[PDB]
Amino acid sequence: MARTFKILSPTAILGYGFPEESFRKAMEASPDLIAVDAGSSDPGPHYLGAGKPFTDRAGVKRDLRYMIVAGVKNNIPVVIGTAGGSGAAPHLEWCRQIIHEIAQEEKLSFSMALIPSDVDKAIVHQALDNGKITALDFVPELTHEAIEESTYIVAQMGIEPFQRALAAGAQVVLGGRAYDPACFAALPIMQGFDEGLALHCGKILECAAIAATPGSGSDCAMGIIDDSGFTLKAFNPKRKFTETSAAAHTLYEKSDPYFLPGPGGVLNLKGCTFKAVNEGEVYVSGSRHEATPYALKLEGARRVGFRCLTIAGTRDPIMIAGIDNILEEVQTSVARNLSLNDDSIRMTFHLYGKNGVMGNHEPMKTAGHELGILLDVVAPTQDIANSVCSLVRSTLLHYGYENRIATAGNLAFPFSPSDIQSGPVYEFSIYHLIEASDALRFDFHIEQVTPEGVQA
Amino acid sequence: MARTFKILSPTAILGYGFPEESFRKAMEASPDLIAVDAGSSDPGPHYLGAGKPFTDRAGVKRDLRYMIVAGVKNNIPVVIGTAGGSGAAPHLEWCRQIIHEIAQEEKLSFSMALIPSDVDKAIVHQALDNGKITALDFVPELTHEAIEESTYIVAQMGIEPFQRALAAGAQVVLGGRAYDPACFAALPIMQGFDEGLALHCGKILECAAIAATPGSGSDCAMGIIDDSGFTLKAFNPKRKFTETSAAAHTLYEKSDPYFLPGPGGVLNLKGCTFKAVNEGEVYVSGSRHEATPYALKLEGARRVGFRCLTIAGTRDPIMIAGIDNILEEVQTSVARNLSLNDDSIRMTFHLYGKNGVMGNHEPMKTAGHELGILLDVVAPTQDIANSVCSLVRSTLLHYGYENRIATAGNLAFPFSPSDIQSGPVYEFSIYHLIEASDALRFDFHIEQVTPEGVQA
Amino acid sequence: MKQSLCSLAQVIRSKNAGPYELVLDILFKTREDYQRVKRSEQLTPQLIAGLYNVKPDFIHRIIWFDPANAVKIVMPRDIISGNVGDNDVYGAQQHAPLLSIEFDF
Amino acid sequence: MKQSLCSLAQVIRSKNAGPYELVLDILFKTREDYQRVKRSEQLTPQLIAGLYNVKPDFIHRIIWFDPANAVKIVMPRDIISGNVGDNDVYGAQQHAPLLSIEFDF
Ligand SMILES: Nc1ncnc2c1ncn2[C@@H]1O[C@H](COP(=O)(O)OP(=O)(O)NP(=O)(O)O)[C@@H](O)[C@H]1O
Ligand SMILES: Nc1ncnc2c1ncn2[C@@H]1O[C@H](COP(=O)(O)OP(=O)(O)NP(=O)(O)O)[C@@H](O)[C@H]1O
Ligand SMILES: C[C@](O)(CC(=O)O)C(=O)O
Ligand SMILES: C[C@](O)(CC(=O)O)C(=O)O
Ligand SMILES: O=C(O)CC[C@H](O)C(=O)O
Ligand SMILES: O=C(O)CC[C@H](O)C(=O)O
Ligand SMILES: [Cl-]
Ligand SMILES: [Mg+2]
Ligand SMILES: [Mg+2]
Ligand SMILES: [Mg+2]
Ligand SMILES: [Mg+2]
Ligand SMILES: [Mg+2]
Ligand SMILES: [Mg+2]
Repeated sequence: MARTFKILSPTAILGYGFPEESFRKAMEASPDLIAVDAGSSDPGPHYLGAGKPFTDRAGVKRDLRYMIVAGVKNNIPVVIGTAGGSGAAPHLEWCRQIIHEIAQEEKLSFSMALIPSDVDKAIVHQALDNGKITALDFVPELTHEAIEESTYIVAQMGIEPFQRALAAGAQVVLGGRAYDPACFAALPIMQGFDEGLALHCGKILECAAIAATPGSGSDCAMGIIDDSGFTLKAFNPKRKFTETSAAAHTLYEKSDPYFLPGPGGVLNLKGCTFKAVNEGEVYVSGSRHEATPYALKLEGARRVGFRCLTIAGTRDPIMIAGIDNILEEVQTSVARNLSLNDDSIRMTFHLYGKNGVMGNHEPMKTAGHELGILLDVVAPTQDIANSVCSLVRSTLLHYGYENRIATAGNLAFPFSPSDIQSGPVYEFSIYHLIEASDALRFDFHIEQVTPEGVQA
Repeated sequence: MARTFKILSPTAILGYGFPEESFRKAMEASPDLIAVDAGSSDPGPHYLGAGKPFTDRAGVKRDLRYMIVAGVKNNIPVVIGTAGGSGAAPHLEWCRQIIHEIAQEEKLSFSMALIPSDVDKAIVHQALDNGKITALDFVPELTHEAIEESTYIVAQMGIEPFQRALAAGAQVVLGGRAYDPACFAALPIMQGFDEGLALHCGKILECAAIAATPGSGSDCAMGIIDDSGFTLKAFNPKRKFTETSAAAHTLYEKSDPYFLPGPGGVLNLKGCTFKAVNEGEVYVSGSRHEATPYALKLEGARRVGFRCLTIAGTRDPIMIAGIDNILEEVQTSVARNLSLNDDSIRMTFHLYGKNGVMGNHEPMKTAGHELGILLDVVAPTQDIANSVCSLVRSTLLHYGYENRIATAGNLAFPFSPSDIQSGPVYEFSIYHLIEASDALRFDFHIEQVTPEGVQA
Repeated sequence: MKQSLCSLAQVIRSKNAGPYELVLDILFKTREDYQRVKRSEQLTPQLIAGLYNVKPDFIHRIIWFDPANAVKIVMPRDIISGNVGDNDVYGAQQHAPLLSIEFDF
Repeated sequence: MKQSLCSLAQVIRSKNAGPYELVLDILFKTREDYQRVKRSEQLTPQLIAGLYNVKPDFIHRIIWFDPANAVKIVMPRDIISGNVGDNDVYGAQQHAPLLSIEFDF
């Protein structure tokens, strides 16, 4: 019937790593829960759409080895949200296999719950027709065509599926796509700790030491929930929590810091306080949670084309000064030479050193002494992308721009080959709320992991 | 010989393209030969090493369609050197297949000679032991291990293999790796035009309108050889040949403009003059050739690892000012997290906007307002490269550098996914002369190309 | 003399808020500084829009978050994260125009 | 009287001469100007070496090609074309230090 609940978040995204000494010091604090976020939409739609991880298998395995060994040894649950980077079926399976390998190598046995977040297209089609879909801010209205042309569709689960898995005795809970705070908050809430404090603590812990200062995406943090607030601490003498660092992480990646919405309710933070306590720790209080009619956020992406790219520098001041017109003239030349006639062939330039990061919103209008010219072509087939990219590359290389004096070639390529096929390109196609229903219930199942695998 | 010999060079490298109108105008001048270079070592060792073209199949096919239709229609030979970009067996076959398709689509029948340039490793090993190999300037001495670990090995042929194929009636001559001037000079020399003038003409024409001004890698040029010199012209009113443009092309890509070595001799240009004639044309005279003991240049490459890369910009002035130290700290962090202890992992950064093009030779020591950060890792396996690249990317993304104020992330990625697996990396391993021998003779084979394929 | 935003702020940054929105966060060094800026009424949509080369109506919200002495500027992403043509998939390096801000107080 | 190279040169450029060598070509608009530069003896290995951050002995040759009113500077590539770590595989954008040259006539 303990009056505190201690949560260890080892790293901002499972796979990003952390210092072994930080993790060891955190375990000396005897957490009640080891929890981590394993995924995000911020790396863009490729990862969900193609079924691929944005994290590295060796890094995820390295990080999980510490976590699972520690949780099993000390009888501390380990809870993971958005398995495998994006939390669809292939991502969940990818992370599951890593865990089996750890159990074989470390000679461990433990129960593991798997909670898939995949949503069949038929459910989404039916919900659209029944008026149960709502676009988030600035998102286009959903159509049947967008649903059908998406690949994996996932819903961000809340606390309740994790709670059911934990109540069934799972020692490791491997969740598919999940609302990042829920990973952290599910267990303390079911043990009676305050929902507002637990979800706000989870929102500050979901990126581990990004909420500390100096920040790190690869260092540990702990939150300790008590009856009146929660305390945040790091485990690296070079890092600490401050009122600013903790409050900044309350704003992080949110549209409105007063109201953080998620499945089942909204965190209302107008009463929050941040107080520096002890040495390098912060006590947070006043967070409130308000229930709302239950809805889930769906994510999906669709393939839009295929990309080929090239990168090269220029050091010539005449070429740099005239670069915008040069690129237009090269494009015109290539279209004429290859008789291009498809507006779906899209050539994009990034001029690093002038406006590569901000594009038309860049305030500085002049380059310095060097540009990095990144070109990419997205086209309906890989062959077309490759062909247009190649001709842009060779045309730009030898283009006779006005007043040119460096007449043997215009580009410094760092690599052989100069052109790189990068493959299918995805765009987000679903970013919409769906009203909860029986059909959308998240089921878990528990498997008994052993050093020999899972039996039968 | 008598009066003149007109050579049309349509483009700097077969596949780079050219304006249809320029080609039409050039044909109205009634060339005696359509010749083109199809390859180069300048794009680096990947293309020979991996057996791949640096040019685009669709571009090559487009350019050859104009050339072969015109040559066959008007009974003008078409001669191509360094087929397929690098001129080894796979490159030659790739270009051969393109030509078969053109004959099928345009309903053409013609004889085509193929001249391979591949050299068996056994020949090179034997030559090394027999003292018949000479390194070119600054090239390391050749070893048996370097020979054995090379992939495709090719020799640059001279004029004589082309001449034997033409004498046998070939209407299209598709040469493997070749000395660039030779595919232009072979025919006029066999017709009695002076060897020195014809080879110098070929050297000036080998990149078509790169030798004109404003230059283009994608526009036509003609040389008209007479018994006292040669005249150079373009076929685009916006381009001209001038004394400077033609003389510049005599210097182009050579280490001594007075003496240009190739298979069978050296062009001596001590006595040459360049003189403007007509309107936008140049007359070149005085070139001469000195025979030398016959030797061939060999090229080869070897695989050195696998690459994974990422590109992202930064717009923050504190990050930019501190970037060199930040990158070192990120490397140290990744090596500790992944327990890296292979000196065969190589991490390279290019900081576009500071010193991406010139490296340690860049005179400017300060960046401007933006950097393009290109990272590449080369390692013994793709998996290792991918893992290191991924961890460097995520560590750099969230690295808490001193005085940071932009604390939600450090990098602007243009793409999803952020990491690009570029695959095998090659380096040059052979760049050496070999004494000619019977085993190194370049033999032609003629096939009859028809609208339904090759007919015997 | 004017007071630069950099002299008053500990954090000046951008990030996505999902794929469709860009948020700019400014956390002030002291509550007094935050209140001075808020009272001045100088951190306006017109100011931000001019700095970013957008129309003032493109700024969706400016949120004064008193518990953190922080202000959040919210605008739509004019390129959805990861769309063809994007410059900054994570929205992480769009803060630089704010570094030019100076207050007349 | 200081006179810039850029005011005299029609061409100032770099390129590979094979994978192991970098060549810099300077071609003058007039024979008069070429000869003035040549006879001045001011375009030395030491000048070029300083501009490129190399030792003077790294410059292999400076060749005065009278028929083209051109001078060619030859040096080894300190990174073989296409080797891991390269910056410019074709050797095409290494000319910029020459743009600072001023003669004294
Ligand atoms: N049920 C819901 N109702 C409303 N909005 C929701 C709901 N579920 C998710 N969202 C929205 O989606 C966001 C999900 O945030 P989070 O779970 O932190 O995502 P993430 O992509 O995994 N982030 P991170 O890994 O930190 O980069 C919330 O901030 C809301 O804007
Ligand atoms: N037999 C030979 N003896 C000496 N040097 C040779 C010989 N053959 C080739 N070379 C050298 O190799 C170079 C080949 O030049 P070239 O044929 O123009 O090559 P390339 O790589 O096809 N050029 P490009 O297509 O214009 O980029 C010559 O300049 C010489 O330096
Ligand atoms: C992908 C991620 O690293 C996740 C996070 O917010 O921690 C990012 O969005 O920057
Ligand atoms: C590959 C190429 O385009 C060939 C040429 O010299 O024309 C180059 O070396 O720049
Ligand atoms: O809308 C804006 O002002 C900028 C968002 C932009 O789309 C981005 O690529 O980050
Ligand atoms: O050797 C030099 O001075 C510079 C050559 C450099 O290696 C390159 O990458 O072009
Ligand atoms: Cl005031
Ligand atoms: Mg997440
Ligand atoms: Mg994020
Ligand atoms: Mg999150
Ligand atoms: Mg060539
Ligand atoms: Mg070349
Ligand atoms: Mg050549």
